[PDB]
Amino acid sequence: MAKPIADDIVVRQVDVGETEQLMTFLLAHYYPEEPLTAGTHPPEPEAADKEFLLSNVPFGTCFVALHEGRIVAAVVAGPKDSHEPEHMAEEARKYAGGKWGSILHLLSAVETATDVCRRFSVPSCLHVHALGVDPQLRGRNLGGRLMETVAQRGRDLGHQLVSVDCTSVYAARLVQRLGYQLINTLRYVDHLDASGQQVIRPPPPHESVQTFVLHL
Ligand SMILES: CC(C)(COP(=O)(O)OP(=O)(O)OC[C@H]1O[C@@H](n2cnc3c(N)ncnc32)[C@H](O)[C@@H]1OP(=O)(O)O)[C@@H](O)C(=O)NCCC(=O)NCCS
Repeated sequence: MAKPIADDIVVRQVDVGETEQLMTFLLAHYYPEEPLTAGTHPPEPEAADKEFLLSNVPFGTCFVALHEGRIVAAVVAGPKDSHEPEHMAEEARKYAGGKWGSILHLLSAVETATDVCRRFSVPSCLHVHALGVDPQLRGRNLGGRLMETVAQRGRDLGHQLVSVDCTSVYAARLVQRLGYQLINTLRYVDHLDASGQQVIRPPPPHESVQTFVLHL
């Protein structure tokens, strides 16, 4: 139920009843800086974006770090299988024209390219959809501890693989030191929509989305 990872930080599982405080934290410290969100307009995520993240909570695969009764970091993960490339591609279509559509446009291209259940001959993968740390607590292994917690949850659940799309260079550096394997790089300047326009325009130093996997 509770994993002390410092003297004052506790890692807890998110319950289906406590999602508002998780979304408040994400809206403050995940979405404004996450490169796909920051690289598309308007700045704030669409309802369908926020609702998709929260739809992972029933899986028991979402975790927060608590300091003095408050969320200071969070990770949102959920399962996927070999249907995910077809599903994401049709979801990207459904929302084409808006912000969530643009985000899905990129993420679907990456999912199709990586296709990790077919790639590594595994029946399923635990995919990390969001990772955020309060800026005042960054550099203190909170991202790492949350990722390790997802990996252990993945092990209990029988998953043989964890995947994550590091849209941020800081997340790429984190999972590199956790020993993840880089399997795909897509530079944002290389990803166009059908009209030939760059879909995602995030601030430097975020130049690419780098997808990593960890074998469990
Ligand atoms: C990605 C993220 C969770 C990593 O934070 P973290 O786990 O605390 O990062 P690390 O422990 O690996 O810190 C390594 C160094 O990089 C810095 N660092 C981490 N994130 C940073 C960020 N957005 N911006 C600038 N520096 C950052 C740390 O302060 C630390 O530097 P220091 O040792 O001199 O103090 C965090 O950057 C974040 O929440 N970003 C906003 C949301 C986002 O982009 N999520 C993408 C998920 S793919």
